[PDB]
Amino acid sequence: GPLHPWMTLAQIWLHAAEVYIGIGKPAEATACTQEAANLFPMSHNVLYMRGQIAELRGSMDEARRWYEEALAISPTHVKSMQRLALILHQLGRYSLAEKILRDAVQVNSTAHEVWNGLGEVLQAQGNDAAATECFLTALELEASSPAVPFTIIPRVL
Amino acid sequence: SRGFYFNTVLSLARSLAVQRPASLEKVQKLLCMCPVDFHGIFQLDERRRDAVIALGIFLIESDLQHKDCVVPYLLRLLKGLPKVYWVLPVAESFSFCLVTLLSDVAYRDPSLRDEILEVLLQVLHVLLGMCQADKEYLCKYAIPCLIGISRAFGRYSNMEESLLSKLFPKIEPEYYFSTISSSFSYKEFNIPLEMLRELLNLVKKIVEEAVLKSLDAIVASVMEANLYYTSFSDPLYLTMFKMLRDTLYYMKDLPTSFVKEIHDFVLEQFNTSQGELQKKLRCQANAACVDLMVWAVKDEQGAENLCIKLSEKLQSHLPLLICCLQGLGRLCERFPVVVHSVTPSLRDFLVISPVLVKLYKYEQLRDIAIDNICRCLKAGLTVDPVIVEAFLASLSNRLYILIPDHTIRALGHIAVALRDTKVMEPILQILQQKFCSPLDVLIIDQLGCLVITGNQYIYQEVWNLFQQISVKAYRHCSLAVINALANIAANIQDEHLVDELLMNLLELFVQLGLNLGVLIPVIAVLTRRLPPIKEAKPRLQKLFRDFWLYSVLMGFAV
Amino acid sequence: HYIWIDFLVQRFEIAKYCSSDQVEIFSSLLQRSMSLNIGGAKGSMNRHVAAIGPRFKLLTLGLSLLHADVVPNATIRNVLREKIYSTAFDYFSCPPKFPTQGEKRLREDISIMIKFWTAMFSDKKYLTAS
Repeated sequence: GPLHPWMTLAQIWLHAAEVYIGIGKPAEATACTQEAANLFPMSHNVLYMRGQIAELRGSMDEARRWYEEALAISPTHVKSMQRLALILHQLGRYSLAEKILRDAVQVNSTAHEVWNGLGEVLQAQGNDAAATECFLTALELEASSPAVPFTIIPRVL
Repeated sequence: SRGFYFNTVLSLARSLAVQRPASLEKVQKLLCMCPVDFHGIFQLDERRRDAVIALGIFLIESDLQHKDCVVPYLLRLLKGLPKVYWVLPVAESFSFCLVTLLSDVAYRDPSLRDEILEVLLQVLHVLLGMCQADKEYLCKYAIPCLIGISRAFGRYSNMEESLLSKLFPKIEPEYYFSTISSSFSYKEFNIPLEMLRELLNLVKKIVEEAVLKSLDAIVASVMEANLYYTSFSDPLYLTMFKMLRDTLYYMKDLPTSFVKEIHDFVLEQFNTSQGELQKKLRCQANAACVDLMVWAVKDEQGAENLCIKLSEKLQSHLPLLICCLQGLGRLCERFPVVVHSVTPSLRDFLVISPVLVKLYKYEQLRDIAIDNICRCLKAGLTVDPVIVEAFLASLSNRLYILIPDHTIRALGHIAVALRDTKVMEPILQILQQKFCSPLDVLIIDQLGCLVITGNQYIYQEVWNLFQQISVKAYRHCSLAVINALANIAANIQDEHLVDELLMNLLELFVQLGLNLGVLIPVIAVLTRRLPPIKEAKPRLQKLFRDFWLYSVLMGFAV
Repeated sequence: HYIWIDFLVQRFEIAKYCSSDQVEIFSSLLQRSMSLNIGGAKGSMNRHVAAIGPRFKLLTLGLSLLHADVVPNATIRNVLREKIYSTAFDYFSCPPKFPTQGEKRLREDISIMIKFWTAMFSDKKYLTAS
């Protein structure tokens, strides 16, 4: 009946896949995410993890497609935008990455990875003092970073 | 895979150093991130170690700006080391890093040399009082820190970038953190003589064996009380001898008293230690002692005695004999008188080596010996212009009387060593008259290296020989000659020779038209090194037209 | 707002062939103005009769962009078409009324409506969305 058990199972499978992807076993993670995608085939987390495993494989072309596909569903996502900006920086273009970083810092201002990436992309521009202050902000933000966001705890009267 | 915190701190340190001058508030911020002293007792964790390492790398690139503030804190840190509380080990690596940074800073500015060496002396006194005098902490941290600081005593580099900067790139470094006593390898700092004398006192005290036995006993007490090291005798012995060789390896302008007392030290250590293992890692220490003792020789008779003592051992541990060969080569280079005396010693071993025979049933020692032979012969021809003629007559006699492979390799190496210098003509005559059996495979391989010398007559001779061989087609050399030609085409630096080779190859290809598909790869390799052609001698145009005519006749382009 | 759309159409026609990045900018601009919330009082667009010109002009511009065969993947087109249809259905959720403008500023609205109707009629381009 309710979709909650299905989402719980999907979250369990996604957490298992994310654990596996941190050790260097792409085949097992791919099998896990393919099994998980059988229930909900067009969620954003499955697309994000497919892009992650594709990037870990060694191909830097499918990852861009998966990240853009994930962005086309939930524009408010942050990790996908950060990964896309990082993968686009080393390509050579310094125009779209700046806009993506600005949008990411506009929607949220509590991720230290966003500040680190902004400083890194600004390092190639010339304004080194702004990069230094961005690095300082990123470091001071990390000192008070929890394992998981505090918003997970429900707020009901 | 350093992580995120370390990587971002290093990136911040790199980005801040390029900004000159650097604002003091950011320096205060990084100092606040760095630890502080509290009642002369220090603790450490990973983050503070990363922060101070970032400070160290920032200091070098910042052109030593605001050193008057950071340096005293570094002095306090290094003097407060023995009482540091802790949460291959990490203490010795950290000591290595900090001492390397200290040596870099000492090299950068000579004004701090005296205070730097005096704090070195004070911490050395503290650790000397520590060793000969609480036990678990001492064994766990004090000894590894001593090993780490000794492993990087004063080695530096007169290079554009810092030695420590090479350790941490801006993406070998992992090699140092996995070995036992590895290290690296004009100013000649105005170091006082009393420092040398007290350093000799340190060395002669720390090489005592009873203190080593007591260390082993307290180590066994620690073992039975319940760790990385097991026995400290060999590692400490090797490390101390290696640092003794390294510290005094390059220093010059010393009166005879210090040299002779150091020579007595090394010779007595040689006699005592070496004359006992005639029943593992001691061979490296013995080799270091041998390398150091040859530098302390200033008499021709002493050089002859050393040559005799080394030669009697040679014609019978691998590093020992390698360093013996290196010292013999260096001594022959230094003194040209003994060139004729040492020539039979090196020649007999090569022309006659049971150890190599057993090894076969590997070549580094062979090429090292050949290079030392070439250095010996160039030193001999430096003073005597007939000794090389005598040596070539002797080599011809030896050739007349699987030694041919070694002989041909030696001939090729000596020909290469004598490219610049009425010396190449006898070698040319010998190679012309030495022709003539699979031994011909490497003969043309050696001949290929001779092409780079850049002589029109030699090029004509070798090209005519190859043309005659090709027209004749020793059928097995068909692949060898084309392989040699392919190797040659990528190692030509004369434009005239390049165009002559192109014309000759075109003429050979058009001549053979009257099996031919294997000649195009060398043409492609040679032609990819030149810009597109616009106009030239019409002979080239006619040759190209004939080449394309034959190509379309045979349908190769299809 | 009646002239800015004309400028955008002219720029899109100019830049259709030469460049390859302005198309992404146009797609991003077109995606953030529309929403699939056909209902009571949430459509991000005014529903008065006197504001039917620019709305259908922008819809025609979006359809022309879709027909240009520029977007490689087969997933962006589906979402864009769904949003186009959803925002097209929104206008018919209010009681009918009559225009209030004068005799002029009305003929071109009818012309735009007819052109949009033809462009909508010319979609038998389906059958390969996968």
